[PDB]
Amino acid sequence: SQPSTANGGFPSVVVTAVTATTSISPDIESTWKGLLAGESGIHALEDEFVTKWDLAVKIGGHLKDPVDSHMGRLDMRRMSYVQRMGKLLGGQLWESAGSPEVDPDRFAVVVGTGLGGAERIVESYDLMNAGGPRKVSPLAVQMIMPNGAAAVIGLQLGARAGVMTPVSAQSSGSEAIAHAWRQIVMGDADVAVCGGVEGPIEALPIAAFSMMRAMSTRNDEPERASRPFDKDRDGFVFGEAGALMLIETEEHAKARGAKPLARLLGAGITSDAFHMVAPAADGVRAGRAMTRSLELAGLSPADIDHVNAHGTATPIGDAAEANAIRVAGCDQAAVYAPKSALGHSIGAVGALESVLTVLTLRDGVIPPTLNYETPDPEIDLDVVAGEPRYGDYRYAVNNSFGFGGHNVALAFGRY
Amino acid sequence: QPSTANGGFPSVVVTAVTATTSISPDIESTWKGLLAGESGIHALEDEFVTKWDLAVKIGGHLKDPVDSHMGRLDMRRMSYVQRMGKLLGGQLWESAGSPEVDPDRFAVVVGTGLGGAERIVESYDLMNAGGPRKVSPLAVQMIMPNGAAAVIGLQLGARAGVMTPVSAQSSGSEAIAHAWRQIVMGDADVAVCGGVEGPIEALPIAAFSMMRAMSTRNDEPERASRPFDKDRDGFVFGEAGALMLIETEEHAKARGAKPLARLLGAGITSDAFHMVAPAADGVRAGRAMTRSLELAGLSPADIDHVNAHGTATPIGDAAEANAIRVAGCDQAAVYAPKSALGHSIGAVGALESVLTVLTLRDGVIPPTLNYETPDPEIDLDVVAGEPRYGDYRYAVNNSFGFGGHNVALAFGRY
Ligand SMILES: CCCCCCCCCCCCCCCC(=O)O[C@H](COC(=O)CCCCCCCC[C@H](C)CCCCCCCC)COP(=O)(O)O
Ligand SMILES: CCCCCCCCCCCCCCCC(=O)O[C@H](COC(=O)CCCCCCCC[C@H](C)CCCCCCCC)COP(=O)(O)O
Ligand SMILES: C=C/C(C)=C/[C@@]1(C)SC(=O)C(CCC)=C1O
Ligand SMILES: C=C/C(C)=C/[C@@]1(C)SC(=O)C(CCC)=C1O
Ligand SMILES: [K+]
Ligand SMILES: [K+]
Repeated sequence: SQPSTANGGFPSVVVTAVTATTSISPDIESTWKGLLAGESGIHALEDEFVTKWDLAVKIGGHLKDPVDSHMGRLDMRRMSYVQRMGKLLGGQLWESAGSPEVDPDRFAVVVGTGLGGAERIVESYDLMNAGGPRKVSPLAVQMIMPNGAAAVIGLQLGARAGVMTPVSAQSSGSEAIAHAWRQIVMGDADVAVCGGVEGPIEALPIAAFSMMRAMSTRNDEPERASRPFDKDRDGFVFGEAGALMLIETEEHAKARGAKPLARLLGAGITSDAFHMVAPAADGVRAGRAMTRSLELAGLSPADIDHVNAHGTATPIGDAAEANAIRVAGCDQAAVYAPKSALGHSIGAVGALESVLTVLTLRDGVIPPTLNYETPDPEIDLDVVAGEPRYGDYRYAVNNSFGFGGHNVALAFGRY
Repeated sequence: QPSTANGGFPSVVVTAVTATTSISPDIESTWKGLLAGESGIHALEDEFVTKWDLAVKIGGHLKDPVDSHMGRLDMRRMSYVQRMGKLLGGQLWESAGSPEVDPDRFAVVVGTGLGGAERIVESYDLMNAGGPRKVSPLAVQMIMPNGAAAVIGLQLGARAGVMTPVSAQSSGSEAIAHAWRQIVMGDADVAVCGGVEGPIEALPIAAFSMMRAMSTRNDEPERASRPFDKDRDGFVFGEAGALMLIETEEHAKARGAKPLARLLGAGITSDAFHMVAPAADGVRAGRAMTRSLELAGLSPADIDHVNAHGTATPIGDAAEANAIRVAGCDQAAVYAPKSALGHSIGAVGALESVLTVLTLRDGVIPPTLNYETPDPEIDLDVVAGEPRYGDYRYAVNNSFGFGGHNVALAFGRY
């Protein structure tokens, strides 16, 4: 008999605080109310760079409340953007958790990102080409390295039981929460800050993904552009975000008087070995990530009330994920695709969506998937649409997938 | 509580290794060269050195450049770390006898410091010159830092997870740690793991040397890298990449693979001290070593050998000596391979894990080069002068990284 959360072979792990910054709001509770009210964070892009380059994509969700409005003079000169976002969210989360005094030697941080401080690579490159090697900042390395945001949070909050950065492109944010769960259940930590951060919409990221022919170009109706699972979808839309949650053993939470929002029960990680940038059509390995999360949780597929889909609104992505949900035996779950409203934040998105999964369990409600108007027969899923779907949801799986063939599924439960 | 010794974790063995280094593309020749006291560190002849008059004019390029093995298409459609990952993954698999494994039980975990960053700057220049439609359609998949691990997973058919842990100079060891976790948690029976890294270039040298941590002993390049020596003056770049194949002992026995060593346990901690200096007290670094022992089921008295991260910076080696004391491992024989091979950043912990395996397999530790004046603050048994033979049974490989990351791996003789 394998250990599971249900059989007590793993310790119970609970989510005790959440924080996120999104295109709708810097306040996760206001993001959540806005989603439930059918709001979209997607807008016409007004940036100069759009007109400068005449970009084919002219839509996206910038953060409602820009990170750098909270940054001091020295932060702007000593950290890359994902580090600044990490420091902002790290401090917000800790305050939301009641600023607890925890044992630093039992406290881990696991934060994913898609790339790291890449703007400082191009900065350094230009500085050196113009003025030679002594023009490169002595801080360049530490601003650039992709583990930089996780390290800044570890330093800020004092985590001494490991600081890790898993990178798996668009599944990085969920993968980080999986590895944090593992670190606790293996006995390496009792409490962990985890999730994901990502850079803002800029011209070069738009250019590179646009050349994969991946992106929606419904520029005339920005809030209608992102249409996961809909027959008429035409690709993904960027929406900025960063998100963190605090997880800890149930015993640890109870000893300090924390009130859990949900339980994090198990995590599955698999890979397709199919193609570098398309998911396997059959959804079999993706489905097996979901199944592995259920095995570690001790659940059956019939237990799962809700799936928070990766749902990017590409034609081949959504079709693969529908197959994966069928493989896992989860296709009678109520499905939400939050990128319909919040867009795609790449290395942060799995973390944001994990936070939304937690709030669905806490509050008994799934927001409507925006723009879901014409069901697609290849996609026979129960996609929540039109108005929120209320229920006493007991268990839910959050899915995230990434270029490279990475599949991550996280199983959460109502507390 | 489970340990390897108590049977609570399955037994995991190392069954193949590959590496490319500044001494040789052939790990067995690297090893022979190390034992004979060879250095891979040379004067750098690159035009970029004189173009920028770099303060640092030494390092070790790969003896056999990755791209001498690469087709025209790969040169345009993979980043350098992807090309290195493809070359090494193919070599490792052939060395392992090209086994037919269950893909759904096979994982890949490969760390790197940065990823396909030359494609970032190239995409930036191409767009600045010609607009957004000049950026390659393959740019994202070449740039993404999971790119090398993903290339190897697709090449070899791994469907039980492809992971890229990033922890700067400890990434290559951290990859092997997480591969070990993936197998003992039951998610895989076999894994390819290790680390790749880019080559020495002008901008990397400028960025590290502006931190003031690099040796500039340009007069005597083979003498420059002096871990634990009293006169050390900073680290030296030495290119590498390394992968190993690990699998359950049951899996290896079933296919007739002869183990090279056992991978017994892994410890990961962090300092929360400074972004680019290790904690002077060595406490959390020593606890990484202690955790690898706890998971192995070993005590510090059992350890014969420590393969030190040993970068040759003044404050780095002092902190590590403290760490080895905190862990109770300071009676062990110490080797600092960066003395001969220099520092390969994201790859280096993987390379040094392969060297730890070979020490255990062959009963010998190479001499730490350039170790001439003991430093009283260090007070370690640094193997030097000639290789040291012995019946080594248990060894710890240490790796640390910017951000305060500490990774220790506990290996045993098979
Ligand atoms: C939801 C969006 C997600 C996008 C994800 C992309 C991930 C990349 C990380 C984003 C980059 C951070 C930028 C933050 C600072 C900032 O904004 O810099 C502006 C001006 O522009 C720049 O410096 C642009 C510099 C670009 C840096 C290189 C980016 C390369 C992108 C690749 C070519 C394509 C994407 C690779 C993704 C790989 C991983 C995921 C699969 C300062 O403005 P000012 O204050 O000077 O007026
Ligand atoms: C042991 C060394 C370790 C170094 C580690 C540094 C990280 C390496 C990053 C990958 C480097 C890949 C380079 C391969 C391409 C190549 O070689 O192309 C040259 C031409 O130059 C270039 O393109 C240089 C391109 C610059 C790339 C950006 C590098 C940014 C470096 C950062 C500012 C500093 C390092 C940050 C490290 C953070 C992570 C670890 C803490 C031949 O051109 P040709 O023969 O075709 O004419
Ligand atoms: C191996 C490839 C995969 C999983 C591709 C996916 C489904 S992941 C992702 O977020 C998107 C939209 C583009 C950012 C894909 O096209
Ligand atoms: C937190 C900082 C740490 C651990 C710094 C170390 C000791 S790790 C490393 O390889 C080097 C040499 C620079 C490549 C350090 O200076
Ligand atoms: K999701
Ligand atoms: K080492």
